[PDB]
Amino acid sequence: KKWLGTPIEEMRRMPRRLPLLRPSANHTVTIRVDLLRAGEVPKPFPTHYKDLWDNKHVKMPCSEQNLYGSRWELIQTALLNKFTRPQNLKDAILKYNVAYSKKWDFTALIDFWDKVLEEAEAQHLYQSILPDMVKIALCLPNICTQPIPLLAAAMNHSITMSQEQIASLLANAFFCTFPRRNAKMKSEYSSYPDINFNRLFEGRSSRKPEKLKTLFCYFRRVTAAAPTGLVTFTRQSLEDFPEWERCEKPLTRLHVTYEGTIEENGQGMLQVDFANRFVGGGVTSAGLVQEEIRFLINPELIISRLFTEVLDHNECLIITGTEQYSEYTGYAETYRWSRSHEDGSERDDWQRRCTEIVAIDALHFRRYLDQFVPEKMRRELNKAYCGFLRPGVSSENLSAVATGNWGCGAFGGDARLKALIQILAAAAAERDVVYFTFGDSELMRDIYSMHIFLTERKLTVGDVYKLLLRYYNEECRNCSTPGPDIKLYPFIYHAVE
Ligand SMILES: Cn1c(=S)c2c(ncn2CCNC(=O)NS(C)(=O)=O)n(C)c1=O
Repeated sequence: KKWLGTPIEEMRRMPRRLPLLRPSANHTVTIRVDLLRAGEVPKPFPTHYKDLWDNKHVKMPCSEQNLYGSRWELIQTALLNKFTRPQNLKDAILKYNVAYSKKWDFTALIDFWDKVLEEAEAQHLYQSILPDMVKIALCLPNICTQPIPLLAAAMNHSITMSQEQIASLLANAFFCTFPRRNAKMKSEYSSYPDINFNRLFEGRSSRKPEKLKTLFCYFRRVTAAAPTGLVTFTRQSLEDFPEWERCEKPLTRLHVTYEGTIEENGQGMLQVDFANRFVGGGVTSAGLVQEEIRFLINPELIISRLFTEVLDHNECLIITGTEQYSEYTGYAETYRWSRSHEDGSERDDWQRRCTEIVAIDALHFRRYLDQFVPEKMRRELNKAYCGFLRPGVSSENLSAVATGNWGCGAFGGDARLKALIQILAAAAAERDVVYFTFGDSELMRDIYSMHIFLTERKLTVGDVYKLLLRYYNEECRNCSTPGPDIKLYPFIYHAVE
């Protein structure tokens, strides 16, 4: 069978009652809520640009305090020039980035324009797409009129902004205009991800043309017709975590399948981003696995890098309303942009697409057995729990979690352990689980078998967590070999039976 467990049709999904959208101490809203109307471009609030240049807000490229002379005036002069050759664009970007003229490589940008694109596609790029991108970038002070707070470590805070505002900001990131975000050995913003796109232009990987095609598809779409909706970014930091060994909650339902993807088959569900602690990972440099792919096909995710500080162990980032602009095939070395995608998601009463994504970063384990250490299992349980918990929401109102082999592959996670950890965390948060094994049918069967075994025997979250502690002590703590003598799921079956 291609899937096992509860039919996916029985899982809860959004949208199938939001309070009034309003700014407050914990919610920054950058549009006029009284004028928010379906199918209409939102109006920025306030009407006139207001600047904050300090350690708690984004340092805007258009700030009168962005100096070198006015850097914004220099950016305008540099970018309001005809581009007919890729060198023209490199020279323009470097005019206001002189210190990086010998450090930043533009080989991928030159190769994309001169060596990947046919003549007609290159002419379209420099006659239409790039000039339109410049104009929306330079419109920033009329679009993004309200200071954007940094979502700093330990802040529980939300930002709601328009897709149009995000497009203006991302066009600035493409042209590398955000100040104080470039130095390798920086103090300010050292705990924040890269935002400027300069590393997208470097090197000769065959992945870069696919990344550029995916992003130019977005830029062509949102400069041609302004998107009309909103996106919310919420940093969530929890302090009260379950006492996992004493948790009496039962397991929830499971649908597990080796076909499908989180973003296509988990529509309306809480979609997990297998995130780097610097959210978005290598999206605008070299990475191209699950997180980077999602950030490329839903580029509004990328702007989280402008204002989201690196995630601590008890935090996540929740993004609601991003739109899918591209379809793709493959991943990593086989990733290819396929075509433009028309997103058919409904919008909620805040005009946000009904798409909710949570970024939770797994640990990277240099040694396979490290992840069975109780502190490390508890860390991952609490990270998933923070990503799944919605304080103040009834369980009947929570969609299923759509996830998969979180932290596996490069970070060395054990898929069978990580699956059970997510099942326990979802159970504690009172959510069902939809698990995509991405081609691995044996893993599907194994996860299903363990899940049904535990539920039919009515084991609680705590019952299972104590079995994980026993596995560590019996098979991992005093193991001198890189691998344990008995695997986790066999151990659990034997211990219970
Ligand atoms: C879209 N999509 C992808 S592409 C994927 C996936 N499961 C594996 N992949 C391939 C990328 N491989 C990694 O991402 N390994 S990892 C944990 O990120 O470090 N699912 C569930 C998915 O929906």
